[PDB]
Amino acid sequence: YQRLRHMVNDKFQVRSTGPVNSLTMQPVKGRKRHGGIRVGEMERDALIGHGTSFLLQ
Amino acid sequence: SIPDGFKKCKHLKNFPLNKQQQVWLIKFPSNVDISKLKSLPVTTMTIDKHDYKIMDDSNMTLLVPSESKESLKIASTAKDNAPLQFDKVFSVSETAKIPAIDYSKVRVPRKDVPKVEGLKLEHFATGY
Amino acid sequence: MIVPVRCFSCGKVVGDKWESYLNLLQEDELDEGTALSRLGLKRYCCRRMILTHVDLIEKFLRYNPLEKR
Amino acid sequence: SVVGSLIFCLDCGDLLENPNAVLGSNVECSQCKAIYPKSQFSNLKVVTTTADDAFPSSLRAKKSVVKTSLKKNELKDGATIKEKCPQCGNEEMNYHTLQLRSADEGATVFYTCTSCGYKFRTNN
Amino acid sequence: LGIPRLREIVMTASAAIKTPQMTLPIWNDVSDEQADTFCKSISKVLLSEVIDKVIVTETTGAARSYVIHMRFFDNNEYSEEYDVSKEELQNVISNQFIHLLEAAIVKEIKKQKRANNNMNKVQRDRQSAIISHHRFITKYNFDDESGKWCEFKLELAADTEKLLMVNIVEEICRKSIIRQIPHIDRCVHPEPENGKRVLVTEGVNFQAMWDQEAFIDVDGITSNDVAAVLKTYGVEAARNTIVNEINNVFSRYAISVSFRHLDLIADMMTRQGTYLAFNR
Amino acid sequence: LRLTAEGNKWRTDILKTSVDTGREAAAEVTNLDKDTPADDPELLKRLQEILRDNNKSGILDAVTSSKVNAITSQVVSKCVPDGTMKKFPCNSMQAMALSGAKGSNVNVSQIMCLLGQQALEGRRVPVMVSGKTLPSFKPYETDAMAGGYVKGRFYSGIKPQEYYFHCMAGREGLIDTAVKTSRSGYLQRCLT
Amino acid sequence: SSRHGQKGVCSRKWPTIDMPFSETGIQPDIIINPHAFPSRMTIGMFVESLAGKAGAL
Amino acid sequence: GLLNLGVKDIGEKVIFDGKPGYLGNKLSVSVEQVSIAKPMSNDAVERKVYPSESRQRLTSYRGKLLLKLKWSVNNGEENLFEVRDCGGLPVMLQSNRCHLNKMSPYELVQHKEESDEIGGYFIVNGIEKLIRMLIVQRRNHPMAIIRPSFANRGASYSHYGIQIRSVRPDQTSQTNVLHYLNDGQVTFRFSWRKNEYLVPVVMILKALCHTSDREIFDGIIGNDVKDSFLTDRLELLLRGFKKRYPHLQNRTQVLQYLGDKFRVVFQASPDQSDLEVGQEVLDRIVLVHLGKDGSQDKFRMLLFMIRKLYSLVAGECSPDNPDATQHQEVLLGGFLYGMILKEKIDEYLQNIIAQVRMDINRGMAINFKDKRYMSRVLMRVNENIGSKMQYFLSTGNLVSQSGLDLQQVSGYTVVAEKINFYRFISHFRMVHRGSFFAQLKTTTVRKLLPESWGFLCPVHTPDGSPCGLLNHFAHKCRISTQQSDVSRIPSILYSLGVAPASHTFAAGPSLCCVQIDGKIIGWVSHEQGKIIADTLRYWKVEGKTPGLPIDLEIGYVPPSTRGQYPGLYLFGGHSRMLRPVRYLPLDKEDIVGPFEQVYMNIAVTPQEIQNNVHTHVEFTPTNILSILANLTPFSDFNQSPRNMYQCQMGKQTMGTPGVALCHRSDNKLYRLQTGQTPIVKANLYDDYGMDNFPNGFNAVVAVISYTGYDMDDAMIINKSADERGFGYGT
Amino acid sequence: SEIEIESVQDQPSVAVGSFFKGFRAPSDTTFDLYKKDEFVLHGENERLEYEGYTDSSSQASNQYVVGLFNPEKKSIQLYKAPVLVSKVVSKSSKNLRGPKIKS
RNA sequence: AAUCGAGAG
DNA sequence: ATACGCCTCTCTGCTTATCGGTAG
DNA sequence: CTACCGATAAGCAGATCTCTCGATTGCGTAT
Ligand SMILES: [Zn+2]
Ligand SMILES: [Zn+2]
Ligand SMILES: [Zn+2]
Repeated sequence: YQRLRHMVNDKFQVRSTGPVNSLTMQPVKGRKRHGGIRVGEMERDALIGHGTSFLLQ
Repeated sequence: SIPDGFKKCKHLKNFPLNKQQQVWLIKFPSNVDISKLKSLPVTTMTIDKHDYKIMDDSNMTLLVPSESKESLKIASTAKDNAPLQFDKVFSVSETAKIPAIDYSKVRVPRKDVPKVEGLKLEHFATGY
Repeated sequence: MIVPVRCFSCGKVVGDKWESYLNLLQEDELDEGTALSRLGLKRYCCRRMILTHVDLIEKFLRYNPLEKR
Repeated sequence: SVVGSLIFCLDCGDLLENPNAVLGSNVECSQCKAIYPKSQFSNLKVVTTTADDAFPSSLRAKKSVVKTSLKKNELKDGATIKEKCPQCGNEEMNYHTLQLRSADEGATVFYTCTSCGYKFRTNN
Repeated sequence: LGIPRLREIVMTASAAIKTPQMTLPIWNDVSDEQADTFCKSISKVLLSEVIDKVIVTETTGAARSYVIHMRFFDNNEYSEEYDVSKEELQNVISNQFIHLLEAAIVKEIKKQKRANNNMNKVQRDRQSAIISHHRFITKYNFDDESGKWCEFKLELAADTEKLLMVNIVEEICRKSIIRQIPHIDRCVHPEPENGKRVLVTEGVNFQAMWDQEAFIDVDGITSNDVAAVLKTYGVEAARNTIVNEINNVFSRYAISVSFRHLDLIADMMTRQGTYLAFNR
Repeated sequence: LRLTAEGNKWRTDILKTSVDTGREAAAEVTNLDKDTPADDPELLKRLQEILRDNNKSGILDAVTSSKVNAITSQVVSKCVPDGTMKKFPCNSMQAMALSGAKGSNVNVSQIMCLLGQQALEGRRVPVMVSGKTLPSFKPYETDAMAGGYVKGRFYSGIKPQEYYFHCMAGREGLIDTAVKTSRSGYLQRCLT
Repeated sequence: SSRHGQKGVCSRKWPTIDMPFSETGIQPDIIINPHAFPSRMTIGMFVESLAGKAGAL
Repeated sequence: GLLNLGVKDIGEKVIFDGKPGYLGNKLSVSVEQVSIAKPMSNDAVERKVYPSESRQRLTSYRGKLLLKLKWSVNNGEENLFEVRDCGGLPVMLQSNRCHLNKMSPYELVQHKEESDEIGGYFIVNGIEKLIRMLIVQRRNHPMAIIRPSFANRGASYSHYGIQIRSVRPDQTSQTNVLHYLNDGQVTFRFSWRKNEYLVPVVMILKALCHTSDREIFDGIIGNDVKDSFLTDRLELLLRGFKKRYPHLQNRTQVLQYLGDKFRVVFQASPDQSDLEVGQEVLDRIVLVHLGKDGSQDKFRMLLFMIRKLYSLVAGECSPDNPDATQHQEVLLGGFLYGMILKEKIDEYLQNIIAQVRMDINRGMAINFKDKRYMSRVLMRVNENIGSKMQYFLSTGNLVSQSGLDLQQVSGYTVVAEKINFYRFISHFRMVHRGSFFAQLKTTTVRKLLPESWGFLCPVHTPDGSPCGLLNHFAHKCRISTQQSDVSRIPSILYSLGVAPASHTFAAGPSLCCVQIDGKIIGWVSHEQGKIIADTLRYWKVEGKTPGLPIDLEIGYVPPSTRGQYPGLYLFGGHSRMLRPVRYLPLDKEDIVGPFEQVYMNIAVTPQEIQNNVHTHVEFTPTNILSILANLTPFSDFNQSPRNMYQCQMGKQTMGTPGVALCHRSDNKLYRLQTGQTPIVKANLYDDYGMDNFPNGFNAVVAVISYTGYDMDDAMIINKSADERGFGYGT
Repeated sequence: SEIEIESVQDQPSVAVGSFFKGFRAPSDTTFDLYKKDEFVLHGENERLEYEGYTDSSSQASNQYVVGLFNPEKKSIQLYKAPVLVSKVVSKSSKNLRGPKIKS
C-alpha cells in the first residue's frame, strides 16, 4: 500500500467574514489568503430553478 | 584546365574487334582477384574460397581507340552512326550464406513457474 | 528507516529482533522463514514486519554534518 | 531525339521547342545552336487514360472482385447476453459498454432488445 | 447526433442542416421492388457514375487535336443500375458535358497565356449540330446501336501550350449531372421502423416529391430540416418537427426527457413565427 | 472467480471453434471459395486491397467482429452461471452483478469467461502499412487473435499481444473521456 | 492506494477492538470494500494478496 | 564535438567602412573554438565546486564559457585573437563538465550527493530543471505527405507534397518541402528566417550542378518512358521553367539569379559576388544533410524526391503517416542545448558587428587593427551568453531570432520534482509530441499504434489533458547519441550488387533505391534488395565484417500495391530509437528501429516461433513496458485503465526522495518515515535498485464489507496500526 | 557452364562513357584520357565540351570490365575499361555570365 | 495582477 | 553610474466589394 | 438607354465548472 500526497489539511477552508476585494467589496480569492468561495453561473441557475429566491439573494 | 597529377596516356593498347565476336560488359567487386580470374560462369562460382553471384543484366557507350593511340573513337560496325550496343552483358555480385534456423533448438516449450521447496506448516492453532 | 518498535497489526514488539534476524541470516545459512520461526514470529503479520524491513537509516547516517569526512 | 510528346537535342540534351510553335522546316537547339528539320517529327502523340480511381461509382464498387457492400440484414451485431427485456421479455438483449464521465466513474451498457427493438442504456 | 445536433437545432437554428433528410411514406399497395425503382428514378446520377474510363489521345501533328474516347459500362449493367437510357445519356453528353468541358478548357488556356464511324446521316446531322454549337468540336459519333462508347475530336491550335486534358475531363465528368431532382442526391429505401414503409432521401425539396403522388403519401412527408418545414408548412409544423428532432437525439441515446420540457423549448424557439435560436 | 473442471472444459471446447472464424470471415469478404487456405495468394491479394481501401477494411472489421462476438456469446451463455464452482447466492461476484449493487454480467463474463474482441471506434485494432497488425503477427493474418480477439480472461491473465490490444482499447476510452471533458457544454448556458 | 490503481480516501480510523479479528488473532490494517473489484476488475490485487500472504508465511 | 562543428559551419560575418572601387576595410569576425570547464569558485586558486554547494546556496551550478573570436582583416592580412568569457554556462550533473563525472558510490556519498546518483538535470537558482525530449520527424528521409493545409496555402496548391527534414553535423535542422501544383509545376518551399520562401524546383535543380534537361528527364523518369502521367507532368514542369526563365541558360546564370533574389534577408556581404552568394544560399538551405561539396548527391536526392511526389499524386504509393513512430525520432535535450548555444553565439557576433557599425555611423575613430578599439567595442556589447542560457533553463522559452524547425516557442524545460523517486526517474523517460499537439482536436494523433511495440510504453500515460501526448519510453529502448561509422558500407553494398547511382540511369518504384543517411547509394531490383537486406542483417549480427556497426538500421520496404514507397534505407545517425531483439539465426542480440520493425516478424515468445515466418524474437515480453509499468505486480490480470492509473499514482506517492536531505533546500519535500520492500514484486524491482527508495508498506488487507464507511472508494484504516506508525510521514 | 579468361589487361586500353540516353556524337570527336585507376576525360568540338570525370566513391569498391567473347571458342578477351560520367557542356554558352552585383 | 508548469474532483 | 524613451492545421453568424442581370 | 439592383464573391467578429500549489514577470540611449 502506497500513501499518496493529497492530504486533507491542504483542502478544507472556512470563511465567515474577512478580507474583501478592492473595487467590488467582495471576498478575496484563495484558500491561503482567507477568501470566500465562488457561487458561479451554474450555482445561480440551480438556485433559481429551486424557486429559492430569498436563498439566492 | 588539365588537372594536377593527371598524366595523359600518350600510347594505348589495341582492341581487337572486327558468328563474330560479341562484346560483353562484366562487373566485379574489389573482393575478386581479376588477375588470376581462371574462369567465369554464364552461376554460383567459388573464387578464393568465396562464392559470388553471376547473372545477366543502352546508355553506356564504348570508347575504342582509333589508329592513333592518343584518344578514343566511338565503336560502330554496322555503319549506322550509332554505338555498337553490347550483344550480351553479365554481372557479378557478392553472396553470403544465411544459416537456417534450428527450430528444434529455438522452439522451447514453456517452463512452468518453479515450485518453491522446503515448504512446511508455518501456521498452527493457538496454544500449539 | 529504522526497525519499528511494534508490529502494526497485533503489536508484538518486533523492534528488538532486527539485529538477531541479521545475525541468523549472516552467520548461519538460515532461510528467512527458518530464522523468523526461530526468532519467535508466528503470525505472518509479525513475520512481514522483519521480512520486509529495509533499514534506510544506515544509508541516512553516512551524511553526518558533525564529523569531518 | 523525340520521345512520345517531347523532343530532346541529340548533342546536348536540351529540351527543343515544340515544332508547331516556331517557323517552318527548321528548329534550333538553344544550346548547341544546331538545326533540326520539322520533318521526322510528324506527330507528338500522348495517349492518357483516367486514374481508375477517378470515378467512384456504385458500378465501380461492383466492378471489383472483393465484397464492397454490407447489407443491413447481413449485419448481425452480435454480443448476445441474457439480460431481461423491460418491454416484452425476450431473452436476447444485445449490449455494449462505454466508460463515461471520468477515468474512474462507473460503466454503462447499451442494452438493446432483438425482438421489439427496445433500447436501454442503464449504468446499473 | 448528440451535442452537434443540439447545437444545430437549439444554438444555431441553421437553415443549412449538415445532413438534411426527408421521410417519404409509401402507399401500402406500391411494392418494395417498385419502391426501389422509384428510388433509382429519383436519385441523382452523375455522368461520372456511368463512365468506365476516358482515353485522351493528343496529336499535335498546326492543329493540336485532342481525340477523346470515353468508355461506358455495359448498357445492361448501367441502365439496370441507374435507370438511365442511351438516349438520355447521349442528350446529356451532347448538351451539357461538352459545353462544360470547353468552358474549362478556355479557362485553362486563358490562365495559360499569362469503334467505327459508318454514319447513317442522322449521326451526321447530330455531328454538324454539335460542331456548329461548340467552339472546338470537329468530330462526334455515339454508339447509338449499342450504347457502349462515345468519341469526339476536340481540335485546337498550336498557340496554346500543353494541357492535361485528363484531369480536366475527370473534374468536368464529376461536375456534370445526368438527371437530378434539385437538392436530392440519393433516395435510399431503408427497412421499415415501427412497421411503416418509408423512403429517406438525402436532400429536402418538398415541391419536387409532390409530383409522384402514385408512390409517396405526400400527406406524410416530414423532413429533418426545420427551416425548410417552416418555409413550406408554417410555424406550427416547424415547432412539431423541432420537438421531434430534439426528441430523436435523446431517444437514440436512450435518455428520457419529459415532452413538456421539449415543448416549452420549441415554443420559446418559435415564439416570433420564425426559427429562432439560443445564441446572441 | 473460478469455474469447474467441466466448466473450463466447455470454455476451451467452444474457444477451439474460434480457430477458423477469422479465416472464414476473410474468405467470404474476399468473395472467395470457402475452405480456402490462409496462405492463398489470391486471398492475400484481395486482403491487401481491403487493407488499402478504408471502406472494405470496415466491411472486414464488421463481419469478422460479428462472427467472433457470436463465439463470445456462446461461451458466456454456456459457462455462466452453469460453470462457476461457487454459485449465487454464495458467489459474491455473481451476486453483486445480478443484484446491480456494482458491476455487470459483462464484467463477470470478462473476469471469468472471455475478454472478447477489442474494438477501436467501430473497427478492430489498427493495421500497419505492411499488412501487419503487430510485429508478432505475419502480414495479412486471418486469425481472430491477430485482429484483436482477446480469448484470455482477467482471472488467468492475457498474453502480451492481447495485453497490447487491451491497452489500445483502454487508451481509446481515456481519449474519449478527454474529448468529452474538453468539449462538454455551453448548451446549458445558452439555453438557461 | 495499492499498486493496482485502487485509490480511496481513508474514511474512518476504525478501533482495533471493533475491527474484525481472524482465527489467528490478526486484525487487518486496511479494509477494502469487495464492491471495488467487480467494475474496476483488478484481479491482480486478488492474486497479489494471495501471494503476499503466502510469502509472508 | 557538436559545438565546434557548429562554430565551424556558422561562418564569418563581415563589415566594411568604405574608407579609401575600394569597398573599404574588411573585418570578418568568427569564433573557431568554444571551451567549458567544471565550475570553480574564487574563495586566487580555483577550488572545485560541487553541486551540493549550489543546491544548498539556493543558487545555480554553472561553469565558465570560453569564446575566442577571430578579428581577421582583409582575407588574413593580420589575425587577432581574444579568449572572452561569456558568463556562467549551466551544466547537467553526471556529465563531463561536472565534478561528479566518474565518482564511485563511495566518493559520491563523501561529496554529499547520493549513493547511486543520476544526473541529466541542471541546477538553476536553487531549483532543479530538466530538458524534455521532444519527438520530431525522422531526419534525412523524404516522406510523402497528404495534408489539407498544403492546398489551403493558396490557389492551385494541392494536398500532396513531399517533406524532408535534413540535419547538419551541428545537429541543426532544415526543412525542404516539395509542394505540388495542379497545373504541373512543383514548388520547393523552405524557411530561412521566420518567413518562408518558394522556389521552382527546376531552378534549384539547375543551381545545384551543371545538368542538361535530358538528364533531368532521365533522373526523374527511369525506363518507365511509357507512363503518360509522368511524361506529361515532367514536360509541363520543364517547359514551364524554360518559359518563365528563358535567359537562365546555364548554372552560373541560375545561381546569379538566386543570389540577386536573396540579398537582404541573407544579410549578404557587399563584397560577395552574386554567383557565390547564390551558392551560399544553395548550400545553406537545400538538403543541408549532404553538406557542401555534395552537389551531385543533392541532385540525385532531389530527383528521387520529385519522382516520389509524382508516385504519390498518381496514387502508386500510400502517404506516410507523420505521427506514427515508424517515421519519428527524438530530440535528446543536449542537442537542443547545442543548437541554442549556436544561436546565442551567432547573435553575439551580430551584436559586436552592430556595435562596430554604430561606431561607423556616429564617429570615425575606428580601426580594425586598433586593439584599444577592439577592447572598447567588445566591452560595450552584452556578452551574457551563459545568462541567456540560464534564462532558457529557468523559463522554458526559446527566445530565438530565427527559430529552429521546432513548431513551438515555450514548454521546453520543466522542474524535476523530488516528491518520490518514481517521479524523478519518470522525468528522464518521457517524450512529448509538442505543445502544438497539446492544443489540437485531432484524436488520431493520440492513438496507440502497433508501430510503438517496444519503443513507447503502451501503459505509461497520464489521463486528463496530456493523454496520448506525454507517453514514456520502454525501459529497454535506447536512443543513439553517436553517429555510426558508415564510411565502408557503400563499399560493401557495391560488392553485394548495389549498382552505383552515378552511372545507372534508372528510377521509379519499380526498382529498389539503396540510401544511407538520406544519401542515395545505388539502384537494384527488389528481389536482390531483399537479399541485400538479409545479408546486411546477418553480417551485422556476426560482428566479423568491420564495415557494419551493430546500430545500423536496415529498413527494407518491399514492393507493395499502393503501399509505402519501396526501397532499402539504411540509417546511422543521432536521435534514433533502438531496442534489442534476438536474431534467430546465430541466436544473438540484434538492434532494431521503428522504421525497420514494421516490416519484419518478431515473435513475442519462443514458443510461438512459426516456420519460415519469423527471424527475430524478444528476449522477454516485459521489455516493452516502462519502469513504472513494469513494477506493477500481475499487471496482465488487471484491466488496462487500472494499470495506467497505477503508472500515474506511483509517481504521486509519499515515498522517499533520497537520503541526502540534510544537504538540500527544496521548497517542499514529502518523505515517508518507514517504508518496506514488497513481498510480491517484479524482478526489475531489484535491478533498478528501488529498495534504496521504498515507496509503500506491506499491509494486511481484508476484502470485506463490514464497516459501512467504505463503499464507493473509501477505505478503513485500523486505529491501532495508525498509533503504531502505519503510513506515517513528514 | 563456365567461360575461360585469356588475359586481363590492367593497362588502360578502353574507356566507357555515360552521357545520357540516346546520345550520338559527330565523327570528329576525340577525348583526352588522363590517369592518376581514376581518370578525368575531356573532348572538344566547335560548340561543345565533353567535360567528364570518375566518381572516387564508387570506383574504390566496384570495378568494371569490357570483354570480347569468342563464339567459335571458349575464351574471353577481358579488358580493364572503367566507366566515366560525362557532362556535355556547350561552347555556345559556357562563358556567358552577368554583372557581379546589382546596385 | 498576466503567463508558464504541476496537479484534484 | 543612472534617468529618458518603446517592441504551422476551427465555425457560426453579420457586413461589404464587384462586375454583371433587370424592369420600365 | 438607363438607372438600379444584385447574385455572386469577399471581409470580418465572437465562445469555445470549481479548486489547490509554485516560478517568473524586459530592454536601448545618453549626461
Ligand atoms: Zn503482528
Ligand atoms: Zn543541344
Ligand atoms: Zn424486447
